[PDB]
Amino acid sequence: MNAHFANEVQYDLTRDPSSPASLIHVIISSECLAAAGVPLSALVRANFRVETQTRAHATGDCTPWRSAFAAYVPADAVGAILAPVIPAHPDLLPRVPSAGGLFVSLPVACDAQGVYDPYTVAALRLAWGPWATCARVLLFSYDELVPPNTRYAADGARLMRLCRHFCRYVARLGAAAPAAATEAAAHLSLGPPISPEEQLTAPGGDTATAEDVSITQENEEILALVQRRSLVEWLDRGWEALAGGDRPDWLWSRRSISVVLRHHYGTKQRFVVVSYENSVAWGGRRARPPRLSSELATALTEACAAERVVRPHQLSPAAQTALLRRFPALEGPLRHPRPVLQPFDIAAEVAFVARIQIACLRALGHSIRAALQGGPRIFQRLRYDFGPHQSEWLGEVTRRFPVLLENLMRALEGTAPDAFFHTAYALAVLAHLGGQLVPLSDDIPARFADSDAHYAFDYYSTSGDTLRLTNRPIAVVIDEQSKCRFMEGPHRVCEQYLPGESYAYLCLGFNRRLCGLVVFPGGFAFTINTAAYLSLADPVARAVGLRFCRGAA
Amino acid sequence: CFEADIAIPSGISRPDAAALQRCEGRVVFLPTIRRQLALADVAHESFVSGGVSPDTLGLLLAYRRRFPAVITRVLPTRIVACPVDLGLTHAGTVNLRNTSPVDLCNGDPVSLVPPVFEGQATDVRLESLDLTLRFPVPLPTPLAREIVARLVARGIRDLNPRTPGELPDLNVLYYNGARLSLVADVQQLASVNTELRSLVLNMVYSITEGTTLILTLIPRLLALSAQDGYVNALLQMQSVTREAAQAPMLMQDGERRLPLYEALVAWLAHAGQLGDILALAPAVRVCTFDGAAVVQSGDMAPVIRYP
Amino acid sequence: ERAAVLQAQRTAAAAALENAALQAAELPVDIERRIRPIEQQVH
Amino acid sequence: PRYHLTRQVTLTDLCQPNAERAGALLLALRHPTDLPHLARHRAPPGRQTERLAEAWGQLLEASESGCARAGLVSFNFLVAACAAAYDARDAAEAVRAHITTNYAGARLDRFSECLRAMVHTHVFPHEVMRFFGGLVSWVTQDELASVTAVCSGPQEATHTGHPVTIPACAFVDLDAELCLGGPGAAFLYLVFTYRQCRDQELCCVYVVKSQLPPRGLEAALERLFGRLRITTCTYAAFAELGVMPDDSPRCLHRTERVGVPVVILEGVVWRPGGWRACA
Repeated sequence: MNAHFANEVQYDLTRDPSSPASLIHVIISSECLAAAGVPLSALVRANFRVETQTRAHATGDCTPWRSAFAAYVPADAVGAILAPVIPAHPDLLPRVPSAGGLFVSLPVACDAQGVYDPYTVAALRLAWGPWATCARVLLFSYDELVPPNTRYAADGARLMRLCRHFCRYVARLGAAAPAAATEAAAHLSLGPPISPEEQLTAPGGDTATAEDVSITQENEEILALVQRRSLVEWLDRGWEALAGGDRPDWLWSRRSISVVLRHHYGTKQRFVVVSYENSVAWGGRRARPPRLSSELATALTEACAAERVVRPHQLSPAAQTALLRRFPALEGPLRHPRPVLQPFDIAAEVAFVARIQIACLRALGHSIRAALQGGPRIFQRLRYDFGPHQSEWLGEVTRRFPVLLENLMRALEGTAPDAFFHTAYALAVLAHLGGQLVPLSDDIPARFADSDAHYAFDYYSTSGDTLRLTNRPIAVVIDEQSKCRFMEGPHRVCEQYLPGESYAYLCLGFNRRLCGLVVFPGGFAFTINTAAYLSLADPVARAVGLRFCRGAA
Repeated sequence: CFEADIAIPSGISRPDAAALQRCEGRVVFLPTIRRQLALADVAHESFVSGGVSPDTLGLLLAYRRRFPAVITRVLPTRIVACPVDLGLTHAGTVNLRNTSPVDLCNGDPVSLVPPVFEGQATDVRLESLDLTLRFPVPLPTPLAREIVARLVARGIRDLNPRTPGELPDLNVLYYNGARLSLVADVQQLASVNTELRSLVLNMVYSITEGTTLILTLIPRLLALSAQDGYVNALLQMQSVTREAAQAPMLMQDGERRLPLYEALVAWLAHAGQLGDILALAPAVRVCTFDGAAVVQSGDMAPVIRYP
Repeated sequence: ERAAVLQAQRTAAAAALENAALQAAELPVDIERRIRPIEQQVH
Repeated sequence: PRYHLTRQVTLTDLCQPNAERAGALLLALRHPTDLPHLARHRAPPGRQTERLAEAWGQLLEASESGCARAGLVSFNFLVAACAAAYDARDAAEAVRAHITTNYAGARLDRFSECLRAMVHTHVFPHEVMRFFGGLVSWVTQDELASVTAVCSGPQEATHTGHPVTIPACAFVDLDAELCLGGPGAAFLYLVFTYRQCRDQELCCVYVVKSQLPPRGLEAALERLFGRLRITTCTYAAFAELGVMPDDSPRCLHRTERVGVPVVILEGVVWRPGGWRACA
């Protein structure tokens, strides 16, 4: 409720900013979080921070991470706005239950005389704590988010049931209602449960209705020829006696409420688009006339639908430029030689990520061959002494060895890239691409940027299955020989040891110099110059870092 | 006095018993009204909150919700303290010790400030009873109100960096001469933030409807600037008043409410109360019987009631 | 690299069904109010 | 000098201390014939200032001043007249069964209208009806009054403590603040909590219970309240009722003089204090 309201106070800022904006209330329910990869137990444990940034589709940069609000309430999230709960009177409005989730309204990039740009994505991020393992990223385009109109027609049946349920509560309870409540009941009688899901599933919405007055005035005319204080002010005392206070949270539960259902293009899910009456946000009936225009969502479609152009790079050359004579911001996704974001695709932000997943693995895979060109001499790099029968364990490590380096790289393939960005190598490059800026989740310590001797490890399982045994990049300061040393400091098993200290552990560290280590048990380790194989073009990488850096205060 | 005692709980370092003798006339913050109390809640380890020690703005907020007490007489068994908040009914004018670099005046209100000075730390250490003692520094109240505005605004500069590193230090003070430098070591945020908000929220209510008519006479202020002495000295050089110069907005309903008179009321309600809501309340006033006009550093000044 | 994109476009087209089906939830609706109260006028 | 006497001659049109108890927390009525004028002033013009011109004028109808001015307001006269106002009903209303059977609701009904009318035009009932004391003697005549009810510090509850034992006159009153309990001394205050245009100019009279300083009371006046929902402003004034230098002697009773709940409070430093109302 109020998380939709307090973000409007951040919409009460900006004044004269760089670009005039809007605000859309978006209610994600339970399974749209659950199918995304959000643990519902950890956010159930009401004001919560959300880091948001917005991304164009065609080209260009992104927004920095904006601290927003949230209200994650397990309830009927549609029904809680519609049938709220007085502490003394929770049966003021009995209802039908539903699913629930986080209450977050989200701002909208517009123009002067705003024509919103579809396919362009605002990116959510829920931060359970500091770490990247305590983080997920969500994708939302304006085609997903913006309906043309709302459905305040469902608000018409709701408001008179409110007056009948003030006529229902006093008659059941009787004289136990105080002196201000025994009045406002019968002032609503002189004027079944409430199912909030029927306001989504009854096919009715908004209409200008000026065409629906002349279509009725010339329809009742023939019938005529043949023949020839309000109720809302008593709702305030309905709340001011049963609650005892004003509660501006409940003040817009009396006014016009539209509850629109939409869907999510990523995981087949549903969610809710909300607009009140008194909201300065989108769909409010107190807002600034320059809002949104559904023109790009009709131009590039119908010029490709009437021409049957299935992909608008197959658009005709006059049919390209005539649209460019109409809407001039489309020179990006039609006339750029190699845009770093792919023009006219749904997974254009996803295909932006998967290249980085590819291009690092070749920078890995041709660097592993580099230090291991021929028969190597690796002799050792750490100090671990043996017992006498302990050397026969390394007799296996001779025999065990070459199957690992496939299966490490197989597992580096085997991870999702969304699950790769929580590992140490995906952030050590960001500590180096910020050096060609503080990367996200602040997993980097304060002293990683001091020397080149501050490495940062991952840990893979040697035997059995070759699997990752960490959540955390474990940054171990390394000193011929050099002994290891940790750094300074909810419980994971393998995080207690030195790198390469014991059997059944593969250790894999990296640097701001991006000269990494592959540490085996027994001191047998070697540097790799992956800096000779990282081929990341800076204009490609500058859309990479800005989506993955954080401006430190 | 409504006598209140604090006993010597457990053991004595034999020179440190003499250290309690030369603290006669100092102030103990005890967070109660007791007939007897242990010495554990006395020291700065009780001033330290859960896990963290307060900053010199948090110690203001720590000296907010505790009770000052005057050392009256020092026994080897107890220390008799007189409860300042109630038991100031003293025609004998129970005496205090000035531990401060400023030679004061006669007739100053005296409010208490945590030790923040560069060389008057007032640190006395007990090792048999493992405790640390910070005595407050009694100071004159305009000089006290010149300090608390500095330290919050220094913590206002702890929120935003932006500017180049050469900032005005807020660390040179002026009393007739007497260049004073204080300590700037740590600025805890919540002690800054809650102090900043009441500086915001009170300045909200101190503006009213009839206040707006006064804002028209801002160019009238500089008309007195080049034609007298008093105004030109009143107009500060490091002021926004000289910077903002480079109108009724009619809305007149009824016009019998005295709009200009009502402006100076609520402005004085909150902007008139800015020293005392941020800092401690003054209740100590300089009053010497012998006609001595000043009180030396280290002296025993007689103390009278609320100003 | 294609298989993620070829899935994500497919999930979009699966969502664009009920984006359009709920948009096509007025085709048996927009006709009743434009016919039924007009015939009893003819009566 | 730790013993004092004060005296004011008024009517028994107000309190009727013969109908009161030996212990009552009397108010004066300072500026008694006041407030036709300040009804007009100090308020924004959307308050229709011709209300208190008649409102107090109906009060003294129930009660010509003469030479015995209207004063010496009881502690009962505000609790029962606000009993229908604040968040206690049929228990605060037992104070009305105390007044009308011993004192009269005729004077209450004119004044409960004033409690919606004084607070209407921003003429707030703090700094009117200033504190007087604990009703020592009642040397009053039949229909007139002459009361000694000493102000002036701790001596009111010593010279009624070496012998009225200071009732709270309602168990709803003496607000049990600081349930976070510890030993010490009690510090008593007189707070008028308001609600402006939400509950239509609410009136409230109750005493707080705290071991807290005046600087530790204002943030204690911002916390623990649910009547913040206003925006005019300047709600929740308070002055010092003084120190009860013992938390051990508070009580819980329902026997007085009609069974009215009542709290015995023995031994009080009556520091008269000062008011404050800004926010």
